[PDB]
Amino acid sequence: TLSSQDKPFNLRSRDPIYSNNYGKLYEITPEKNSQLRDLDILLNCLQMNEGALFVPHYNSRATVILVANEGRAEVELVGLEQQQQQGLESMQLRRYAATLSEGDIIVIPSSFPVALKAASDLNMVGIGVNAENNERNFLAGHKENVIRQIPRQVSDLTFPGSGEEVEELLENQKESYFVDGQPR
Amino acid sequence: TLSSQDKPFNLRSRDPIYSNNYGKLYEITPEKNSQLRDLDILLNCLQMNEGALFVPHYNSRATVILVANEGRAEVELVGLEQQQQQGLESMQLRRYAATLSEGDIIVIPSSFPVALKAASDLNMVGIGVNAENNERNFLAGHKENVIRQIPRQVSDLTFPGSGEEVEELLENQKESYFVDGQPR
Amino acid sequence: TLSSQDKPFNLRSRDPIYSNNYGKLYEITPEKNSQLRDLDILLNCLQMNEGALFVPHYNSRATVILVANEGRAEVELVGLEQQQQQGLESMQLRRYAATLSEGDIIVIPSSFPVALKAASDLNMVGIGVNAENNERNFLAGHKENVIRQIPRQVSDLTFPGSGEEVEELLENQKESYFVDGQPR
Amino acid sequence: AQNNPYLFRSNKFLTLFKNQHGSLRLLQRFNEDTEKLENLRDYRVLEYCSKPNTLLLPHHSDSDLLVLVLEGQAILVLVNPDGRDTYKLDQGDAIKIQAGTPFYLINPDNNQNLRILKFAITFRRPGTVEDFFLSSTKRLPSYLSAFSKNFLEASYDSPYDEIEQTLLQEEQEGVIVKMPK
Amino acid sequence: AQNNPYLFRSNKFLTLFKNQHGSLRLLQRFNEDTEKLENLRDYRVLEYCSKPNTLLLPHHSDSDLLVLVLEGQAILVLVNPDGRDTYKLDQGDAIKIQAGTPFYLINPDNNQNLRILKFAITFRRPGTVEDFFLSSTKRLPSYLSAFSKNFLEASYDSPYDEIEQTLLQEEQEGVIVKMPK
Amino acid sequence: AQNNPYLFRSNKFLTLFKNQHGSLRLLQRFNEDTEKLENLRDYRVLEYCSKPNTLLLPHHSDSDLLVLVLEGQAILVLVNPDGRDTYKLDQGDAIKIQAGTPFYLINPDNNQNLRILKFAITFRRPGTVEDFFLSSTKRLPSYLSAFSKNFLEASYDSPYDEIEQTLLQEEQEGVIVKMPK
Repeated sequence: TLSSQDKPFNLRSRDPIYSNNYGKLYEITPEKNSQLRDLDILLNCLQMNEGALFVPHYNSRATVILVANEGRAEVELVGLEQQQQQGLESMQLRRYAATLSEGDIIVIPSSFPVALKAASDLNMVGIGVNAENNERNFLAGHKENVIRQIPRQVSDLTFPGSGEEVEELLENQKESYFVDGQPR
Repeated sequence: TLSSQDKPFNLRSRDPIYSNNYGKLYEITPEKNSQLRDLDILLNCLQMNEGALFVPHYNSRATVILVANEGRAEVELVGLEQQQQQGLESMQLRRYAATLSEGDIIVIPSSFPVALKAASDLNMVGIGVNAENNERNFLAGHKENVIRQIPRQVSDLTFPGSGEEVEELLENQKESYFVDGQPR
Repeated sequence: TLSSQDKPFNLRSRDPIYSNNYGKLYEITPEKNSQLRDLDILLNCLQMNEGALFVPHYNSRATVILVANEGRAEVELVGLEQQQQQGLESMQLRRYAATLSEGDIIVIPSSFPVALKAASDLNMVGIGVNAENNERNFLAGHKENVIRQIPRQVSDLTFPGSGEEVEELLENQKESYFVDGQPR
Repeated sequence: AQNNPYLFRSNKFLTLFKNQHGSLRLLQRFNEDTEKLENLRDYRVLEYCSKPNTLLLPHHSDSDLLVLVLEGQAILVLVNPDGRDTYKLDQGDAIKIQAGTPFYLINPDNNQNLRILKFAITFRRPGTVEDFFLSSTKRLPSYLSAFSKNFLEASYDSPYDEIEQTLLQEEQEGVIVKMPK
Repeated sequence: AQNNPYLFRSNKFLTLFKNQHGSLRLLQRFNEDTEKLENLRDYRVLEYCSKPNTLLLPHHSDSDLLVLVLEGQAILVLVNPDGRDTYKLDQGDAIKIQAGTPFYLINPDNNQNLRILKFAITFRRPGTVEDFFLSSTKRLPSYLSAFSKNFLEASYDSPYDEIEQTLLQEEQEGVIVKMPK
Repeated sequence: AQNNPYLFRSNKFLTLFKNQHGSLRLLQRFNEDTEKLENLRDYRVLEYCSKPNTLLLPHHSDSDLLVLVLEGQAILVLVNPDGRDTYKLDQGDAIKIQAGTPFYLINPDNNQNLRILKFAITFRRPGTVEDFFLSSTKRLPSYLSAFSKNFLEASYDSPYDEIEQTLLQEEQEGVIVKMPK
């Protein structure tokens, strides 16, 4: 422990990037921390109420490693992922179905869409790879919504429903990132 | 389009690196442009009069990719290139003979000597690889002539002819980079 | 030779990192020299009296290449080194036994322990790899002793003998890096 | 292709998605053929044409892009959390469009096609390029439809019914789309 | 493992050293299974548990480490030429412990185990992790005992006798050690 | 060599060009033998000797060099578009000679050989080293002679006749050359 504060000391989690009554997520970037830049590693921790859900999402450049430290977590994950194929028809959109535990590791690739629901006041550890200025783009919810950022006029064109349908549903879920597992 | 000039806008071709009545070549380096450095990519465009020739040459560190966007181009290219051989006698000096079109791509390795003649007022696109401070060393012509930079006394020693022969021929071609296809 | 001092001139060996009546070792880091940083290469030279010994040691990040330029050198080297094994019992601690000459090259991996004794007033050339801030941690002798830096209380715990035995022997060898080959 | 001529000259793109209204072809990865182009093995070259009055439907790349107009009049839009970005593209006008963004472009009114040259700078699966389209098409649905009703209803809180019809169509000959606008 | 499911979910660490007083398990290297995780192929993930009143014997890594306490009360010590460095570790308290250092930690008095999560950033043999322990144990001696009497006596100048007994034991169930202290 | 002892000690250079007036040998690429030296797999080590009153004919490397005088008196010359660069080399005198330059050195008057140690830092074909010599020798012509009369006459505008005799000889035992000077 000691006292001589100086020679490459330490780093801990001050604040969530995201805090909702549903959960929290602390996150150190090599942009914030002085040690890290040098590894190209993102630190992250989270706190998920015995009920939350991480809203459908992807990291633009980060392949996240996630060990479940406390609890049991259901992992949902999508991806199209292997072009060493001579066309598209070939490769497919498979769904990654999996729930973890107290020793489980899960790697989340750079642009893959996933969510985790809570099946315990579950604590998650995740180390961020290739992570020099990575965006946590969100496909659902209120915040961090990209969709919502697609204009009325592209929307129609972009999914049967138009300004109406499209515009409105995104607007239903007045929550954020972490959300009601409210299973049905 | 809009107006809010700021957030990572754009980049275009202001001036040729080289302009002769025979042709032109525009070139953005990651040394000039702020976006680029980050990819380690050199931008380049060119303009070759229905008659020019790119004078025998090589890029010291850049492997150029060249898609022919407008016209038809005859590509000449030299190289010795595969030492996974146990001596030299083994590997050889082959000549890359090829003329392109409206959809053709050509990769030009880091130190290989090549030229293109024009078989149309031909427009060329090329993306520069590994290109942090790359020299366009020229073996012919007036400018950018390295040879010409080899002294009279090494010259003799260096090719049958001496100061005389060597010194003089380089001095014949009063042109530059782009030059008379003047086919014969 | 000339006079126009400027355009990327030169670099030579001013001082040993280490000088003992037994030997010397000159060393340019990419931290000192302006050319080098760019290759991630450490320069080094040495001078070993027809009797010295490089005290048991390892480079934390540097894989050293060592050509023996003058003399004949006995090379001692330890390592455990191949986990593509499913446990530890499997891989082993082998000893690298070898003496060189006037044309011999030796690569010293990042964390491997070795020493060289002198079998001639032997001159050694070595080019340092991956060498951005590499420590020459020493396991013997007076200086650069890490061991000696392990406290009395961990010592016991750490090797049969305790404060007594452990503490004292390290203290016997009042020399440094280079030391009496004093063969027996 | 494969084990053919180890050269530095190629001429066969692979057509991933194909219809008559536009095209999208991929140049084979550099090193396939040769043992001579292993640098750029983590770099794909893309070509993309379309015809006048088109919308490239929304999608995001895992890969860092480079976009070059090899002939045409464009309008590019990159989209985030707090806003959209809006620039009209032109011959030469080349832009950097970094990993992950969701992007959609168009061809405006001035008569002809738009040929785009796209440069990909890869890193998840080096060399390897992949674009996740937002919506649904003939033989490649959406991505959002990969999880289930459960996981999805959860997220909007309006049913797998409402949510579906708005999210799940079969945009016919559609990745590349036409308009009145 | 090997040629099994190419997934992004793993659950079988490899136990390198094992006794009942503590454990040290290695997560298989990322890419083994799949052709899908070749980035991180030069990255190992480590787990290390022990029980209350323990000393992780001294050793140095060739690899750059990351240390995370996934539950516990620690005391870390990194050791150099001019000093030792001394910081007490805690939940979350994560530290960077760079290639080569010789390091030793402990579990203090507050009742329970210490589970550590270690992140390795590899470079001699990429992905490849290796820790040289100072001393001697049951089936893996010391490293200093690899050279000979000659080469060793030379170095301290006190005999292969003195030098041995002080250097060469068989710390029984020992990498991970217990105390009174 | 090949599939032999995976060690960190080598002793067999490969002789690329060979005559009695000088020599030029290449150390096998690091990783050949072992699966243990895959870092430096993109690094070649070069050795070059000659005897007193010699000119290493002009050539350029694709690779970044490191030059060390392991015994001798040198004179180095790197050559560009606007000038030549001129420095006299000495024991230890080590220099950085970056990819592509066309370079030529000598051994002056002070009695003995010059042994050079060259360090190559590779990138087109990693590890892979290649030097294009300007002129012509016994069994390896020039490079400028690879294209044709057409393509060449074009470039100087003096015939494939004039151009040849000045460009195309057979410098006998020649890469490494002797003088009166």
